[PDB]
Amino acid sequence: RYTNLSYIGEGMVCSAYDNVNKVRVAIKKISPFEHQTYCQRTLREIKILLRFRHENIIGINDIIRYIVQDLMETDLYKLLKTQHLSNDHICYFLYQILRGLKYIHSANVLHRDLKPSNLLLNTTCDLKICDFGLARVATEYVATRWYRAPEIMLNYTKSIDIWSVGCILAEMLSNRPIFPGKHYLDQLNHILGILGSPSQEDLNCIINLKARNYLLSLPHKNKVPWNRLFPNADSKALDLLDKMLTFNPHKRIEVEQALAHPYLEQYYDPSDEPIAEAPFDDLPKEKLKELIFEETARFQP
Amino acid sequence: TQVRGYDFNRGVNYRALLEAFGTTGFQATNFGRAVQQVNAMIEKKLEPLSQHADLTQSRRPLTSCTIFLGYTSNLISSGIRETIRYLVQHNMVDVLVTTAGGVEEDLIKCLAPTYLGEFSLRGKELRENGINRIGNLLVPNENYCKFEDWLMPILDQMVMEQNTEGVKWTPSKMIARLGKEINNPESVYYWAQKNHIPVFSPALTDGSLGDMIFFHSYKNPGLVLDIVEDLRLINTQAIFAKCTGMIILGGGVVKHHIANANLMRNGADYAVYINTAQEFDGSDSGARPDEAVSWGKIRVDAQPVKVYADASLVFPLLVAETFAQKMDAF
Amino acid sequence: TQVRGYDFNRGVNYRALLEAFGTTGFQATNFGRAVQQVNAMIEKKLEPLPLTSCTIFLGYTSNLISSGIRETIRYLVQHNMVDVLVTTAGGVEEDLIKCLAPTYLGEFSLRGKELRENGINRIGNLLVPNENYCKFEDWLMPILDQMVMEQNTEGVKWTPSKMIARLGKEINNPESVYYWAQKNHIPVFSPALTDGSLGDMIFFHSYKNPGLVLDIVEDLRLINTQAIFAKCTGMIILGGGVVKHHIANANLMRNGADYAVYINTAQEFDGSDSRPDEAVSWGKIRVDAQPVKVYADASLVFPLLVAETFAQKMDAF
Amino acid sequence: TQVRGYDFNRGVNYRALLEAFGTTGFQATNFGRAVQQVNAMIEKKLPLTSCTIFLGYTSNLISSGIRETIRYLVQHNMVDVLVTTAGGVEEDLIKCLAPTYLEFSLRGKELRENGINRIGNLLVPNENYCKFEDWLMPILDQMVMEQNTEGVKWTPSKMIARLGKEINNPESVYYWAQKNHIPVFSPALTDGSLGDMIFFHSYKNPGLVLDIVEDLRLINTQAIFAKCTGMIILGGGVVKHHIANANLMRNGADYAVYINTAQEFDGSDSEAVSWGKIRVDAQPVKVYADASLVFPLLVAETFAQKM
Amino acid sequence: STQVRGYDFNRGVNYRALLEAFGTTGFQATNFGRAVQQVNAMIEKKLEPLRPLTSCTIFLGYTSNLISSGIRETIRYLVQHNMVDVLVTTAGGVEEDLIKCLAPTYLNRIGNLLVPNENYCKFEDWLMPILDQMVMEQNTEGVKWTPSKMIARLGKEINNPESVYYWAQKNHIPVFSPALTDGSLGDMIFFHSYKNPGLVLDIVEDLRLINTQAIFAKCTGMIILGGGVVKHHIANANLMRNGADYAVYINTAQEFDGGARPDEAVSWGKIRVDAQPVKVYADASLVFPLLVAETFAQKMDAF
Repeated sequence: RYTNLSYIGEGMVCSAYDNVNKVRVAIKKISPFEHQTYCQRTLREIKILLRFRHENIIGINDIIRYIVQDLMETDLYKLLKTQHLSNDHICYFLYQILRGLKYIHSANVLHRDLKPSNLLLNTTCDLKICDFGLARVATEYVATRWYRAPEIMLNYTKSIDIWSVGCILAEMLSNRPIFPGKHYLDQLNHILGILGSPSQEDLNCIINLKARNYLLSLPHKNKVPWNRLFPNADSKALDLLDKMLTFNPHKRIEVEQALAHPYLEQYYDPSDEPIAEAPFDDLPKEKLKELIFEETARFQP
Repeated sequence: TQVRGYDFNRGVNYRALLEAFGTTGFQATNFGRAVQQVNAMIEKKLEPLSQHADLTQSRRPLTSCTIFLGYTSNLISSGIRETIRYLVQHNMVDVLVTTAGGVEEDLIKCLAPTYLGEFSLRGKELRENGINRIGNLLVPNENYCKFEDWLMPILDQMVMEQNTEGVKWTPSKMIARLGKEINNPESVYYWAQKNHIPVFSPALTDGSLGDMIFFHSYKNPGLVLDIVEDLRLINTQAIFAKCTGMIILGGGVVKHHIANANLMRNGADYAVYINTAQEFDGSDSGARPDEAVSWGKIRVDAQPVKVYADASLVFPLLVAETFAQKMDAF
Repeated sequence: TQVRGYDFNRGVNYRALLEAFGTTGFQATNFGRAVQQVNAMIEKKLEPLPLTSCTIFLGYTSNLISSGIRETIRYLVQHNMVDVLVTTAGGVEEDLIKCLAPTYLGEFSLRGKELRENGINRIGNLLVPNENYCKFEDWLMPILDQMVMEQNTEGVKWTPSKMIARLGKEINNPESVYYWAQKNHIPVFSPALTDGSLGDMIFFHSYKNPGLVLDIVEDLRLINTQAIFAKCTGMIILGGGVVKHHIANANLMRNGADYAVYINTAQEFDGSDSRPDEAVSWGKIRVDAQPVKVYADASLVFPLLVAETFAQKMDAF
Repeated sequence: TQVRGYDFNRGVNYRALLEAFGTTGFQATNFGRAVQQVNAMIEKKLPLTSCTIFLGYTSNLISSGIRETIRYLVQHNMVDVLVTTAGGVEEDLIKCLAPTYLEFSLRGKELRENGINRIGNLLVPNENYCKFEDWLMPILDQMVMEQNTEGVKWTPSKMIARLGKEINNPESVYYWAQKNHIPVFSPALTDGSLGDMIFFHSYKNPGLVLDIVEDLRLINTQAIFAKCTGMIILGGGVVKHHIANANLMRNGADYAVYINTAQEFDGSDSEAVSWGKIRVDAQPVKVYADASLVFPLLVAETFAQKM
Repeated sequence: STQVRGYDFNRGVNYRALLEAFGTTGFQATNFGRAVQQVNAMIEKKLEPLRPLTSCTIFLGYTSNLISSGIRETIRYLVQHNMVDVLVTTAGGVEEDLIKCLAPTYLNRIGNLLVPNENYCKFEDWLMPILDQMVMEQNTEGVKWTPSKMIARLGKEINNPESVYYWAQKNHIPVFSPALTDGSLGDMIFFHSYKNPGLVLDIVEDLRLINTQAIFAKCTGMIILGGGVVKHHIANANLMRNGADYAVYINTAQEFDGGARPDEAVSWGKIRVDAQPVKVYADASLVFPLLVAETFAQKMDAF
């Protein structure tokens, strides 16, 4: 069955071709047995992907006891690195990333680390979502803090994914990313400076004692208008970005309203977008492996 | 603005002569910008402020602005010491950063003097006579014979204190302990402990003070020092500050440590540099002030200045107009 | 010895051109004394008697390890050619990063506000992107968690030398020099490891898994004994600062070193710790010695200085 | 002698502060040696004079605020011989016609389209030189006429004196040069913009002749007949070598003070005993600092408190 | 967008690759690479076809130090094969080279080199016979004298193939020096001024010669070693023609006092706005032979 063996990257992903299926796919090697923490990621990933179903969200068709999934040409990272974008392309990419967000949120599952390195593209000019391992039902180390929500950064509602998608939209509009940092305090300082000083009415939800004291012991700064930061954008784009990037977690834009925003109202039809068909730890080792085997049991002769 | 100088037909007037330097050019206008900057710095301190100690683990009332100071070892034994003592005796500074050579030289100066000399003298002849060389200054070898006879009991008591009662030693604390023992009103580290101004020096092992520690180890072993606790103190001394200022008086590790501390709060608001380094080598010591703003160590609103001159001929004059004319205001 | 340059009418033979620098004069002839001085060290090291017949001391500042000279340093360490090393705070963080993301070139006249807005840092005439430092966090944090576990349970005290040795083993890459440091038993000492990005990163770790201890009272006993029990010693110092003073004080215990070569570009009118005559005064170097000093940038003379007296007697090892 | 500074707890009194610099070491003790040397010069000095004092400067000093101090020094016949650079004689005259305004980081390309010239951290407008051209054009015409008719051989010194005699402006350092009979010498004058002006005047009314041996003879004969000599040099270049060669022919000089900022590693002119320029029984002094920050203070302790 | 890499000695010792490897070394090696590229471009522009004219006229200057040092041999190679067009020098650059042809020097002090006092005695016994004739020509032939011609005359009397200025006349390469009264040459001239008075030297013609050499050139190039009077002289000579094309500086001065960065020259219009000058902050002795041995030396049969 498997032929056309080649190299992709590194577990490890390699090119392959199924003789029986007559289709081209990629295979990735997973070895989470060494650490329970790695196994926790593995258990969620097989369980979350298999139960979901949708066109935009990536899917799994077979497991070789070594995971068989479709392959795309390149991700958003390389395209954003090389080629600049245009208005129509930005519009289309935003309408689709949001369409996926609606299903995952409707599915009542919490996502995290929705960075553009986890968005894939192919020749047919379509976008997809791939990685779903660190997730939860509505001191964890994340690869990048650049695109994280601030109530996570400073010690969970649904606003975090909206924050993520807003950051991706801004990074698509402007060539460079918006919030670069090196230290945790550095990122906090950059975010506070760009978004303006936190008002006391805004400072009610935060409960950490030392963090509350720190944020209280700050000077006052004036918010920068978005027109000054972006002199070659659309008024609708600026308005949507401003509404998305909000300090108040209990008062910020929800997904349904965003899709029907005037910016994207042209490609939005209420009947078109779908809804989820079905509404949605400890440290075992041996029985955890048993559960992994039980979950993966279906994908073999 | 035109370019003019002192006429000198009016007679010698020192007040105007040091004030006319701001419109001469070259290194004089740098001096004028420097004096204007430091004068702007102090004016913010006097403003009233109208808990914090527990967070920072320090016993000192927070003022309207905290001023950071640092110096290189060769400066302390060069006669500038009187100016530093004047700056520290009355509260005018809040953090001092130095090198182990600085404390080593400063302690002996209270016990024995140092003599002048000449720049060009062969060391082969001087070694026989028993004279060491530090720049244009010469020190005797007899001077180092009393330090060894004075530091051993202190270390013995320190080891006893560590073993008997619970205590962990940090470089910011060994300096303070030495001050109370010297009991002299002319050593700068005596007044440091009286008014609670901490002194930091990460590279404390390297120096003549290290030599004494090595010999003591082979008779009463067990001494422990920790460098991770000092980092916390210096960083939280800057994170919780309303406004900050820097006066770096020489290149080296002192420049790196002080600047990196202010990185965690988006740079400082006023700064001044005085050193004689070069920039083509790329060394941190010779870095221009505009290089700091790239890393995020000097805010983009400030206007730093940097003067190329030896510290001996500039520092005493700078303190003449800035910090001395408002003594009664404290 | 008369003054006589190289006459090009004979042709272009690079071997003669390098040797002819001895009689050229001015700062060129100072370079000529360096090749004769260093050659004596290597000649004396191979004499028949682990412990060798001569110990070589090598040090550098933070700039060089971030520049292209890093390739030269690797050669001098991979083949058991130096014995101990001294570095500064950044000399390790800049080294380890280069094995995960590279640096780029630029110019000197670039302003600061635009670079800060874009998010690119600048050192000298080289640029380091901001995303490079974030990759450090992903890799350093897991190894520090294992660091605190061994201290509490197994009971092992920790000093900078052992920390550098431990870090060298994990990177597992022949390019990085500190990899070869642990593989050939060459200790690396640095008195001020607090400074630099490494300190900035160990700070925030203290607020989650507290209790790390580092000692600077055991490093002094290693550096001092590595030299008190040796037959003959030598020095090769690049740059100036704490690295110079540490080495000089270390060599004092044996009544001074024998062979020395300095390469830096500082000035002497300010009396900063950064001339060889001063070393003779305090006792850093011996009386009978003949130290030399070259006033040039380290990035233009060192590859030439290793082109002779090294990489020629390679089979002799 | 031990080491000690100035204790500020007693107050501020600038007389003590400028004296206590001697006790402290490093680049401050050399200041004390310099002040002692210049005081000795003054004492020895107090038509032929008991001591002749040379003075020289580099053109970049003149375009700055130190120009006024040189004017005071020349005002009261305190110096006898001045040696400058081509730029120095060119900039003093401009200031008496148009002023100069005041960063190191300004790019030349941007200033090029606005018509601004950069020297150090100072700026001089491009429109300034038009006035110089218009004013200098007529005088050389009579100059050449006198050469062709009267028959008077000419050297840089006499042309500098003639140029100074006509400006009639007390702020000009070359005004008082001609009044007190104080010569000014320069080895190379064609380097500066004056050479460009001569070029533009070469085609019309050609035949201007300048000589270089008579000036050398004059400076040598001035130096040789003198009881006591002293040197003050601010900067380095052709001026320092010229002064040293001028004083060499009498077995050496007695007192000297150098205020420059170069280094000796390159081996350039910027040791005098090896050529006999300085006498064996002398103790030459030397200070490393910018002239703009040290020279005005030197005139405070000496040359001002005595008259 | 280029990375940073050095020479890996594991390959061996390949000098030609090593010299090129400096381009990506960084710090003060990238400037060396830029200088090499600029000089190569200038020589390539000289090669292309249209004292006879040349597609590009190059300039060269130096301070009195380099002639007394070993760089004398390599600068002789350039003038040997008509590599350059105009040379400028300080006062000591003429006297020192003349001495070396007669008596040697051993490593009375110039700095890191020592010249005997007796060495200067031999120059005395040789200078009056030529100077004595020179005044006679002016009285009875009506010839004017300029520093350039006087330097050119001095070469014709040595007749020895190891003196730089001897080879200056064999190709009609002028040598210019504004301040010639300084140094030992003026001291010797002083003595003659009493025995047989009458010598006159003009400087107005030298400016004319240099400036007309500057204006009538299609392309120009600047290579000046060391700072001082020579720098400003060449800059002001090239102030007309609206700026020079290619320029390389090699010196060790600093910019805190007015010896300045090449970018400042553009403000005066001395260098064109579309040019890219190159600065190098290393000593001349340790850099110049390498630069000559890499760019010029590779092409000898082409000229």
